[PDB]
Amino acid sequence: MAAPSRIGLALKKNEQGIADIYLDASGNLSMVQNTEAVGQHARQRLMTYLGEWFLNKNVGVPWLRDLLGKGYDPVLAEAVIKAEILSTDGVTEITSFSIRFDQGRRALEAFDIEVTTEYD
Amino acid sequence: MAAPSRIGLALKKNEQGIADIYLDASGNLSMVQNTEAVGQHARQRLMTYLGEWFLNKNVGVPWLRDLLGKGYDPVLAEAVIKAEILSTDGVTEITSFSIRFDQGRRALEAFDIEVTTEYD
Amino acid sequence: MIIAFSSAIGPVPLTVVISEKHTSKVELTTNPIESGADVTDHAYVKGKEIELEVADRNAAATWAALVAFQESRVPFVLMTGLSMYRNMIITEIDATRNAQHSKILKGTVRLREVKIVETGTAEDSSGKDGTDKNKSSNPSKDKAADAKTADKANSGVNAGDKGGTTVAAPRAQSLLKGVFGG
Amino acid sequence: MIIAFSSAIGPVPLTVVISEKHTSKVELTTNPIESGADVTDHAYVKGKEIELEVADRNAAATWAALVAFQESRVPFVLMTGLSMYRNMIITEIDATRNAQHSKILKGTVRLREVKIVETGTAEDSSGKDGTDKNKSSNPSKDKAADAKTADKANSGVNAGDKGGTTVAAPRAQSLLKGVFGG
Amino acid sequence: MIELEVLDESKQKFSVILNDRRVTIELWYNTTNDRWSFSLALDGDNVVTGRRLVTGVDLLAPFGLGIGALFLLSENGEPPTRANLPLGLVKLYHATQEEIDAAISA
Amino acid sequence: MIELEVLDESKQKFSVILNDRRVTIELWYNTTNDRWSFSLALDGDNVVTGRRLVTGVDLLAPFGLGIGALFLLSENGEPPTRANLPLGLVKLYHATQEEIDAAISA
Amino acid sequence: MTYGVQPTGYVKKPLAVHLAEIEASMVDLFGPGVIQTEQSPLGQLNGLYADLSYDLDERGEDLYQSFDPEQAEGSRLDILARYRLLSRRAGESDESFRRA
Amino acid sequence: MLEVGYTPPGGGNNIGIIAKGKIRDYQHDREGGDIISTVSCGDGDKAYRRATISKTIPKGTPLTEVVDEIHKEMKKEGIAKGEWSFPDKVKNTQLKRPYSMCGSCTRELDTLGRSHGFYWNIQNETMEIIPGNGHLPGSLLITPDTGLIGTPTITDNGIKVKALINPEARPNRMMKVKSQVLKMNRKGEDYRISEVSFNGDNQEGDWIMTLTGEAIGGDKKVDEGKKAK
Amino acid sequence: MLEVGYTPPGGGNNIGIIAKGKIRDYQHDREGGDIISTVSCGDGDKAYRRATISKTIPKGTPLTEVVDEIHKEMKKEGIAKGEWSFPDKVKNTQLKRPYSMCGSCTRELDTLGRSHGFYWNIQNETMEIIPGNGHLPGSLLITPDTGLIGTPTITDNGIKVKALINPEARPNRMMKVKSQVLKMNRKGEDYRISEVSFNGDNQEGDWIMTLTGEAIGGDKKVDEGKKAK
Amino acid sequence: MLEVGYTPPGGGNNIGIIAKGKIRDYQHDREGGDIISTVSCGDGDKAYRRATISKTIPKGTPLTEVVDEIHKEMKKEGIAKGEWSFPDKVKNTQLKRPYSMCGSCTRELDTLGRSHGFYWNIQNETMEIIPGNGHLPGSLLITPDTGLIGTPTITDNGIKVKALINPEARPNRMMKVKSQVLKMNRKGEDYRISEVSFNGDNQEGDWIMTLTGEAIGGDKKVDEGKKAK
Repeated sequence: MAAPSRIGLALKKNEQGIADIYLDASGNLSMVQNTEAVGQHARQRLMTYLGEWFLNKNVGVPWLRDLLGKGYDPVLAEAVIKAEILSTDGVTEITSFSIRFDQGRRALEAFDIEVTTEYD
Repeated sequence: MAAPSRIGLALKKNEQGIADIYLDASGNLSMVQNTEAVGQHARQRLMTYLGEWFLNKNVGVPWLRDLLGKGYDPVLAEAVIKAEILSTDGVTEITSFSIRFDQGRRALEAFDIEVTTEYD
Repeated sequence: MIIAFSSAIGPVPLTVVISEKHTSKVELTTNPIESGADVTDHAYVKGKEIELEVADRNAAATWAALVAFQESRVPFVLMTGLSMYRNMIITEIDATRNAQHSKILKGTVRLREVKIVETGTAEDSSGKDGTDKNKSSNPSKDKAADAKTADKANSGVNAGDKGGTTVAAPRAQSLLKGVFGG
Repeated sequence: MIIAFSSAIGPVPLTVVISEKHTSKVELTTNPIESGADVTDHAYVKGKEIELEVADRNAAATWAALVAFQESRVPFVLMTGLSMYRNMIITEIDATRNAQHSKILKGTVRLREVKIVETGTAEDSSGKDGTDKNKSSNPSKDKAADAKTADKANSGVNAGDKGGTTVAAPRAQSLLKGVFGG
Repeated sequence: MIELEVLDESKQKFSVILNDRRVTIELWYNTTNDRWSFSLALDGDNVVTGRRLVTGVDLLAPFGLGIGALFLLSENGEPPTRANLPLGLVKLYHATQEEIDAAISA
Repeated sequence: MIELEVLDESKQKFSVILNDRRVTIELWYNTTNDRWSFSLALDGDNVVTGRRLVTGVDLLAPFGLGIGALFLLSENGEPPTRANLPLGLVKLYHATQEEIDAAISA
Repeated sequence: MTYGVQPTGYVKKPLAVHLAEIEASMVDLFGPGVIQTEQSPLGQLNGLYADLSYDLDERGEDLYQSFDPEQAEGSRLDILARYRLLSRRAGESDESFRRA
Repeated sequence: MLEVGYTPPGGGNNIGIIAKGKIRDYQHDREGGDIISTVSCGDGDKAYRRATISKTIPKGTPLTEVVDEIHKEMKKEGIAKGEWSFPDKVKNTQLKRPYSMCGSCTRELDTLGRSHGFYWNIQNETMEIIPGNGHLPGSLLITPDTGLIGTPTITDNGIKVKALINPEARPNRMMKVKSQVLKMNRKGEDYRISEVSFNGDNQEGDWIMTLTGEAIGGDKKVDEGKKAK
Repeated sequence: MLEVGYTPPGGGNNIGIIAKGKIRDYQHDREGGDIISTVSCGDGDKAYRRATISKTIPKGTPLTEVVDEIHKEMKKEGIAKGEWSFPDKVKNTQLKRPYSMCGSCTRELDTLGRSHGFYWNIQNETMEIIPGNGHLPGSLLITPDTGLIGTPTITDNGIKVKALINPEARPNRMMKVKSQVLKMNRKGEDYRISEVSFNGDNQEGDWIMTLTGEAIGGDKKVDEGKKAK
Repeated sequence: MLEVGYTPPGGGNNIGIIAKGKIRDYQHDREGGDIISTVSCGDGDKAYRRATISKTIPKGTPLTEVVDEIHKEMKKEGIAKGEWSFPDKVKNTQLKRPYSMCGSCTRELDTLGRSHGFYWNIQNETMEIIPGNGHLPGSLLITPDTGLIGTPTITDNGIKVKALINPEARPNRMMKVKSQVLKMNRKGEDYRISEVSFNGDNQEGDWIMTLTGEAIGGDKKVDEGKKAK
């Protein structure tokens, strides 16, 4: 029972670092495929705030409710980010995950995240 | 209820040590009988790798999952070998079993294994 | 490694959480012999259970707040030190005053996860199903984000036969003349 | 003499296994007078049960992983110090976070062996029986070792009586033009 | 007309009420030619066995079974494949005779 | 025609439906000659008792019971012994007079 | 017969049946005591034969279907269309040609 | 429509219709505060009530054309045609006088059954007819390796077998039942299907179906059981 | 007479007759050593057995004088007259042809009902008559503030409401039912009373009654339900 | 044949026939893995289904010779003759007109009983006849010193007594029942036997029988109970 093929609109970051739809060298609207599609979908899932969508207030991450605030907490942030990534369709496992906090920038940094999809 | 008689194609090791079909002195195909047949069937069962047979991936011995690796363990080796030998039809008991490991060769050696069949 | 939470059930705050108990049940079902062969649809995941042991400085005020919150019967997100839990309802609150602890609140709170997303006899079916994971879920009043959007998205509520309320005779005559007399 | 296993339930590893508890039941059945004379068909081997008492350094992460793997409901091989066990299901997980152990996962896992090879209706009666110990087992989609051999050996899945989804009037009329007018 | 769902199984069978007859259909994939095939039994009697599923033609026309037309469709006329038929890129349809007459007259 | 199972017991007794009649057949092994005999009852009355089971002939021809033919067969004419009859090296078959007639006509 | 070419069409034989028939035939020759399990050499021979014969059974079905215009596909469909004077137009798909 | 079946994490769908329902009666219920809606439905239940025929019949008419004529009126009420396998005595019989038809279709349907002992029934808005000693084509395997619960329970004529609900099982078909018990019980493998029972739950009470079958004899006929005048 | 009710320490008496009994059958019972006397009584049970009438009745006679006539014989057996509310079609009908009466009163009482679709019944030695789609005057409130237990359970036509036995609840009356659930069930408030059930105990099993009502429409008529010929 | 009784270490045998059985239907059953064989048997089951008589009978014939005649036909079906005790009104009656017999023997046996009220029954392949108000010779003592469990339960007419199955108890005989309850309950000692119930187990449930008797009056007659026309 192989993994079904997936497809979605490609998003590339522009000169300001904001993700926007793109035209490849051919000039036709670029579409992402099986595994890069799931990766970009996981990004759009991570970037959405809970209760933001007017048709469904249950999608999004509770960035503002849980993490963004006065409470640096690695276990909670790790749990929330893993939940969001693992709930993405096509993702099977997260093999690695590292997290740290720069007090000067007040920057919470999650890196070394390796995601394995059903396409292996 | 006497033990039913069994028969199968006989395998004999050629000059390369590989077990092959054999034709006896008269030239007709050699078949093994009640107890030698069970012993050779037990050998053929021991020599199979789990998941190798495409029509039935549940047959075979889990050599590559359990013993072959960085884990020399006499207890699990004895368990795997005894279970596969005993599950052979026509085998009643194993009366003796020895196991040892040659670190120089990395050879797992099970020897002095006595099997009693239903033909006594 | 624990979540490092704020130590409260729902809104009402507590001074101390003395102990957590977490339970997750999966019910298997078996007939007299082993019936299988491409069937594992027979296993059910039960709603999770939590048993906190808590204490508070303001005994009477905290007890009243806990009882009122319990009686509202409103599901809530319970923050524990081992996991986050959505849709929890308090099923039991127990409190003991004795010689050892007489002037504080000390007791047990039991919580259970709530099951849901099925009423039907007042809901209908017109289009999509909702089980497709590459599509958005069906818009409904429950999951709309605004009052206007909920008005737009309401699937509509449909309960059975109504009985209208009869009107007093003179009021009825006045109203019927008011409309149907000119 | 132990197997010297690795201390992991399914895919989720554990830091400590505190105690293993094994049980193997046979259920006998008896009527009023001793009824025998070459009848021993009445004794049933039950599914084996395992009770592990485990602990882990990463409390919240391990609790989440165990809960997710439990809710998956996928039978799996369990390695214990006393035996292997095929097709186990975690029927229960429990954890306690108290003063003695507050920053670790410290709890218990209950596992029951599954029992199967019986669904039936989609499976037909065309050839062999499979009970004969001198013959190969019947080729079936489930035990085939490849997708192609699974397709070849699929005995057939027979859905019950079906209702077809109707086609909207204009779409249907256009399609009929396309087929039966061309 | 109606659409007949197809499962993702190399061999499947279902039953439907077509013109108020019990029609049992058995679809099976032939890997050697990579094509789908159907047998049709009317009320327990096997009337059609081993026909090829082909797009763009009535599959029951030769037999005069009196159970309407049974036909496949795809957007660009692809042929039905192991992957393409269950995914709904090729759809199986049953059209009643009156519906066919009405469309032909329209 | 139908094959009849034989259990691996010296004495056994089963019932079958032949030409719309319930027939009770008992099989009993005689050790002195290493042979089998069968008794046959129609509707509760034993009408045949103590008949040796022999190969290649209709065992009921003398009796005109109207339940067709009951006979034995093997690969190369091996006689039905204690172990050969349960193992299926020798097999017990029943056929009707209709099938026998149609096969002879062939 | 129950399989093969029949009045209703080609009754294709399942792989399980292909294997069961050969196992029963081997029992007819070597007695019910013969060992045919997956691991033994006879089981090796039986499995391979069952699969080759299922493949041949499927090719028989394909050849049977390729005599009908509504079931042929391509050059065979052209051969059968030349009984009615249709020549595949250049680039005409098999759907459009079978329609024609 | 009541669809039941199995939807395993791998595999696929086994779900089929085990009852197509014309609502009989419904009623809500608390247990604590719950609300359980107890539905009862209808099987050919529009035909059991509103189907009434209109019929003169002349002499000489064969013995099936007016099963068709009665199915005309049943089809007015939304019934489908199943397999009709008449007795041989029926297929060849002709007539001498005229055949009153005025009143209740089901009434004189039952008198049909009693008039030569054939079964007729409605199976999810589909009408089937079989002989008393006959059955319809279609077979189902029931084994400890194919969905068997317990022993195959032995009865005078045939068996009563429990299994997992899995949707092929329809009345007037054949079940081939295998076990380690029936062999020493010398009971055959092929049985007709006469009774079907479905009981099950989504959470706890698994899918169970029970099938009662009256055994097929060597002659390919069912052990009718002694019908009593 | 079986008088039931509530006798609170303050308040007063709520006790009334819920069933007036002509003994049907009694039987003692030991459980341990006890003696429980299980009584069964009779409802109009002298009229269900010993009431037989004698009637020549001529043409032209209206369609109610002879309900009085039949009640004469049913009154010889100690039955009282309740409220009679006939259908309007009934109140105005007259006669072409004469009206046999020989045999059993209750038997052809039943044919009465089946023949003009009306209800008649005996309620504690008092006989009432209503139309099929109608009811009798008299209303009774059931709310969580007035003795409501659980749901005003919803049904196809009306409701089935449990409450504390409190004596007025008679068949052929009206009950106004209120709760916090019926509003979202959109179900009305006024229902006829068709079935009455009394189950209770003195120590543990509280006084419980259950009333089945078929809803009144906006037309002041009962939702009869489809009568099947 | 079903033999029940007591076989103490001393004493002797108390085992007698409590039901002689013509098999009705059998069926095996798992409970875990068990196999319980559930038998139902037949009592006069040959005569309830295959007894049909052939009779012209003339005027002037007495009123019992043809009970012998009908027992001839039920004797063709293996029924023994029990004790026959007709009413005195029956014994002396003669005839004016002839007596159709064509069809079901048990059917018009019942119409006998309703024609003028006598009981007839079959008790283990034996046919007994008694009057409605009479009984047959034979008495059995039932006391706390002779097999009494609990109270002798009192009823409208007679009693219902439990005891240890102990085989004399037949329908249409007499029980003399004594206890410490009946005395203050002012109930006689002699009762007819009308209902018999045997429930028992070999391992757990004691042998238990329950007998219902309608009391015999001072005039040596049974308290029939009001037969309702």
